[PDB]
Amino acid sequence: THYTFSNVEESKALKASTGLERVHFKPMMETGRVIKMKAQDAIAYLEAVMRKERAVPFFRYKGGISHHAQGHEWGCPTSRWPVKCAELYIKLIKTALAGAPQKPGVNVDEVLVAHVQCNRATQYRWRRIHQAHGRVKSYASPPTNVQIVLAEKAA
Amino acid sequence: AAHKTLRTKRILCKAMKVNRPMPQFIRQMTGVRHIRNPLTRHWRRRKMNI
Amino acid sequence: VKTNPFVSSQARKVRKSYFNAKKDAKHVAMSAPLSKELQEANGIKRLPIRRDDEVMIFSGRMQNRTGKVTAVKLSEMRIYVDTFTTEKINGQAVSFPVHPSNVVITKLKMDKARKNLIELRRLGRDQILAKLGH
Amino acid sequence: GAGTPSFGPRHNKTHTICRRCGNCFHIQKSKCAKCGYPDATMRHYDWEKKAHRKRAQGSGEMRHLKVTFAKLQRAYA
RNA sequence: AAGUCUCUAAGCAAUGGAUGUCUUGGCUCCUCACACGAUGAAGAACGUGGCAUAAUGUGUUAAGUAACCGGAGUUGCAAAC
RNA sequence: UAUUACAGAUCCUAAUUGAAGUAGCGAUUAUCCAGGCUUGUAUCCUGGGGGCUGAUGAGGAGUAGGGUUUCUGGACAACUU
RNA sequence: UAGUGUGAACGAAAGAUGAAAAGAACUCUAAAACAGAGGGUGAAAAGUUCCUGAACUUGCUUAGGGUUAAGGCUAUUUAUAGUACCCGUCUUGAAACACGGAUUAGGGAGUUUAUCUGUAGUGCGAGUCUUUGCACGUUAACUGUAAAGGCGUAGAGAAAGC
Repeated sequence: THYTFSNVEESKALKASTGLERVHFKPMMETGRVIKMKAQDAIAYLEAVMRKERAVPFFRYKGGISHHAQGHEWGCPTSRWPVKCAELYIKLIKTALAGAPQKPGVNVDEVLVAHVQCNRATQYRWRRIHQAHGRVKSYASPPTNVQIVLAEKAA
Repeated sequence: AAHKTLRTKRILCKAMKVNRPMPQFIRQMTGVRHIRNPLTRHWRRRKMNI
Repeated sequence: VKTNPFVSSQARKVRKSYFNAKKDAKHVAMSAPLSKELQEANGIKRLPIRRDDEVMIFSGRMQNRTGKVTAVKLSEMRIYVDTFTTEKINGQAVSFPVHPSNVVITKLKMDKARKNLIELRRLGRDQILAKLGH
Repeated sequence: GAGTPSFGPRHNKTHTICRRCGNCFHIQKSKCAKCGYPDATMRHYDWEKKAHRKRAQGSGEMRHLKVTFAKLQRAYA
């Protein structure tokens, strides 16, 4: 996998990662920026995103996205409800916090989200739409890989 | 079909028994990897032209 | 320097002949020296290895053990031995291959062909050392 | 007109499997385009010297012919 | 007079397969040979191995059998000798 | 001694950006409610409404062509916008 | 070979784990052959189209700039002053509203043969060349050598004759 760190201990830090999860990159990066929030309370944010009570702000990847009211708290008006991204960050943070019995000398309740790092991965899957005049364009987005670390605010 | 000849039927037999996955034990024997069965096809995609 | 034209001195040709030799030449290529107890007895240094006899390796993880040859392998070009085993992470011993030219032969078992080979090389070694004059 | 609609009624077969070639045997004209069956001589031209050596000797098994090469190695070596 | 935006640099990564090192493959020159076939050739098709689709052996004696010459397991698992 | 120095050739081959989470997801009657199976179904099945096709019918069957698409069981990495 | 065309024909991409598979047991979260996290193997994860792993593009972290599209050059107390049109190309004339140019890597174009010309170097010199070939050889080389032959040593003329 590899990981990347800055003023973080290896021994005290709860880790989790994926490779090749079939979800869009640009919304996955944008949720991850917002997350750097105690983990238990960060899940309560991402469950509100699932039912569409609170939104995820799009600063970087915003082109064509219209304005909304639930932007107001973040500042950004371009702000939407990526549900499928919010499923993964729940099911990664929950799996990271199953290093309670491993890795002692870290309390589980008062943990911060230290680190998130999304990027694009190898295209395993290939498909193409046939279009006019025998022209065959692609129709397959690149899949992601994601990299969380959680730690108490002592590092 | 129907009304196929016999030597037509002989070719269609050989074309379907040859269509299968490669066996597992050749990769175990030779240790080569990434050999595909060349005479694999799909009926809808590639026609035989026989 | 070689005089015979028909043998080649290119590295491409020799490796190709070596790896794709016939079966009889590969058995001769798989060979080892005897221990000095057996050298004075039989009167030869060098012999090809069989599944009967046992062998003793200096230098390794498996340093200085005797053990019988379970299997010769001519394609893989190495020798399996009894005793010479690391376990897997599973509780399962697996025999570990070693090339015979690292190894000394400690005991030998006779065959009509093995006795017939030894009596040739004994008589050959008596002629050659008389010629050179040692 | 001359494209997609007129591809519809294309169901007849111009060429059929050929006995000698086994490959393009013309049913109406009754000749193998690739090999020339049934002419007793087999079809090749010096303008298709590339395509000829795909068909010609070496490509197949050579069951009788490989053992007659192997004799001539032994006699001269 | 705001910036998580945009621009530049460095460090650690993702993507990608350049560079460097390897080489049982080519290319050419020289040598020797050409003794294919109605005693069924070259070429094609299909069979056949314990797990074998291609290729390679081989033809219901079908990964072979007999004789002579080599002479001890020419590879994963299974089985026999 | 040479197949000896690249930014261009609408150069060649190989990979990759912005545009862009944008254009767009068409055509075909019409879906709704409770159950079953499940980690998970408006979609897979059952039952009940509401509809469509409306004998040149997305009905039942054949030439030519396709060649196992037929049938039962298990499976969802991919494909069936 | 894959694959294309009714057909004659056409025709790719694709090498490298490690010395040895020692190819990752068992446990935990999970619906789970999803995906990780512990723990181990090995000298080193090099962890299965796996040696080295460049550039373009991207992510995270750290540091600054931003009304002047950005970049460059000169000067210093480092954010100011002055300066600065986009390269290549045919053209009398290109920043041109002339054409080529989205990015990056790797390929990518005055070479060789014959018959000659002239200059310079080298050896012999009214000579010079040893090669077709023969004899040698630690053998395509190198070495030795007989005789012809080439060009030079005499020219003018259509030619006889000179």
